[PDB]
Amino acid sequence: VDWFAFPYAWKSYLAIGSADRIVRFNYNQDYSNPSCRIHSKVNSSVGISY
Amino acid sequence: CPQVDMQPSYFIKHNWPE
Amino acid sequence: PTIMQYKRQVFTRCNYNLTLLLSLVQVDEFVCDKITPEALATGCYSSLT
Amino acid sequence: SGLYSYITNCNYGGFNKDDVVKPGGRASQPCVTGALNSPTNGQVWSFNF
Amino acid sequence: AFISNYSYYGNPFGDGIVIRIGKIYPALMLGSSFGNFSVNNKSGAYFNHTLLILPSTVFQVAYCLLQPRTDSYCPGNANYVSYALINGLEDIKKYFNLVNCTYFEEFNVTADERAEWFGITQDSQGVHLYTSSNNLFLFASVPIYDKINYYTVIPRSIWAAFYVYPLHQLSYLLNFDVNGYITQAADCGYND
Ligand SMILES: *[C@@H]1O[C@H](CO)[C@@H](O[C@@H]2O[C@H](CO)[C@@H](O)[C@H](O)[C@H]2NC(C)=O)[C@H](O)[C@H]1NC(C)=O
Ligand SMILES: *[C@@H]1O[C@H](CO)[C@@H](O[C@@H]2O[C@H](CO)[C@@H](O)[C@H](O)[C@H]2NC(C)=O)[C@H](O)[C@H]1NC(C)=O
Ligand SMILES: *[C@@H]1O[C@H](CO)[C@@H](O)[C@H](O)[C@H]1NC(C)=O
Ligand SMILES: *[C@@H]1O[C@H](CO)[C@@H](O)[C@H](O)[C@H]1NC(C)=O
Ligand SMILES: *[C@@H]1O[C@H](CO)[C@@H](O)[C@H](O)[C@H]1NC(C)=O
Ligand SMILES: *[C@@H]1O[C@H](CO)[C@@H](O)[C@H](O)[C@H]1NC(C)=O
Ligand SMILES: *[C@@H]1O[C@H](CO)[C@@H](O)[C@H](O)[C@H]1NC(C)=O
Ligand SMILES: *[C@@H]1O[C@H](CO)[C@@H](O)[C@H](O)[C@H]1NC(C)=O
Repeated sequence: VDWFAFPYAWKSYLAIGSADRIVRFNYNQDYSNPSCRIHSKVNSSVGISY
Repeated sequence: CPQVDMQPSYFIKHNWPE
Repeated sequence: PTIMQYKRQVFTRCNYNLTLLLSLVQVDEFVCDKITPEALATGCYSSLT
Repeated sequence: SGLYSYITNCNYGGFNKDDVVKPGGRASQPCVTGALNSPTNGQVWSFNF
Repeated sequence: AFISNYSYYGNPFGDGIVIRIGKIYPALMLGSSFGNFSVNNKSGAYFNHTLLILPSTVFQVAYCLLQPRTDSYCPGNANYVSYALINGLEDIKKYFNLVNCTYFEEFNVTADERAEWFGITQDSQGVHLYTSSNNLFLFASVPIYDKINYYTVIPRSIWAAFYVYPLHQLSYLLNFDVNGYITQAADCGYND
């Protein structure tokens, strides 16, 4: 499991056909193994902080 | 404007199929 | 432009910079077909519209 | 600036034939002429082109 | 001028046209809508932006809106008969006022005395001008995204003749020779 905070509004930057600076210098998802990228809202009641 | 003499009949005799 | 009167420009015999187009805008979504933004940025074309 | 609009209808002739845009094309001059003189309330305006 | 009533015709453009020249190199007016002039009811008016291809060899190619002059023997006048050419653009300006122009280029092609072909087609990238072996090759593209529906031959005086043929979505077999030219072709649906 890989995880980080990331605006939902930017989900298109973090995407399969893109090559933005979001992908090139930060997170480049691997596709050699089966995987799933989940975009979710985590409430502070769960203990998540930022 | 320039005056034109329009006489369409003249341009039939030059018909040649291509 | 409006959608009923949208603009079109065709680019030929020039060098393009797609980073320049994208660095100016906030991308909400993209829907590509037989191409990806990554490839769109680096390929050679007979024309770009 | 200005009004941003789209055509909701553009039928013509006695058969009410929809003047539909073909892929890669645009609204025809009759449709643009019509729509730009149409009310913005979605009402059908009739004219001759 | 000594002319025929070519200006009264708005011939369907269809998909495109090809022209056999043989040699006044032909002048064309092309556009999306065709009808009559409101003053004299003569056929030959184009509406909105019109494409004018006027050879003078270099092609003067313009995409302009036409506003016909109202002086004597002009398209906006009761005694009007027909416009004609005798630069080509200056003769057009005697009959029409050219306004709202979005395009104007001059193509130096460099044609010879021999037989010549010229063609016009239109797609999503604009109007494509072809010229000639007798094969047609692309020489220019014009940024017109308004579909052309009609074309008109503009009468000229100085004989010479040319032929205009429509293009269709036909299937052809094309035979290329050692020099890379198409020397023969088969129009598959022509005969057995
Ligand atoms: C393509 O365009 C980008 C702009 O989107 C150019 O990158 C900029 O380069 C200048 C220096 O000339 C920097 O000050 C900017 O901060 C850079 N902006 C970004 C977003 O990186 C890039 O150099 C151009 N590519 C080429 C080959 O010219
Ligand atoms: C396409 O051309 C037609 C005909 O010239 C234009 O219709 C005229 O538009 C002017 C300006 O608004 C009016 O004053 C005239 O009365 C209209 N004439 C007719 C017969 O309708 C039309 O507006 C042009 N369309 C576009 C998109 O340019
Ligand atoms: C979110 O966390 C707050 C603060 O703990 C809590 O009051 C609230 O009920 C939580 N809401 C949801 C949808 O979990
Ligand atoms: C042009 O002139 C010919 C006469 O040779 C006539 O038959 C034809 O109908 C005329 N065309 C138009 C559009 O007036
Ligand atoms: C032009 O005028 C003639 C009558 O002389 C008419 O029959 C024809 O339909 C008119 N053409 C257009 C496009 O209005
Ligand atoms: C030409 O375009 C201008 C707007 O740029 C407009 O005001 C004018 O009425 C147009 N003229 C014609 C003949 O279309
Ligand atoms: C045509 O020739 C003239 C004069 O030599 C030149 O200025 C112009 O750029 C040329 N245009 C083309 C398309 O070759
Ligand atoms: C083309 O085919 C002919 C035989 O019909 C041959 O003589 C000629 O050398 C070939 N040319 C090339 C470029 O292959």
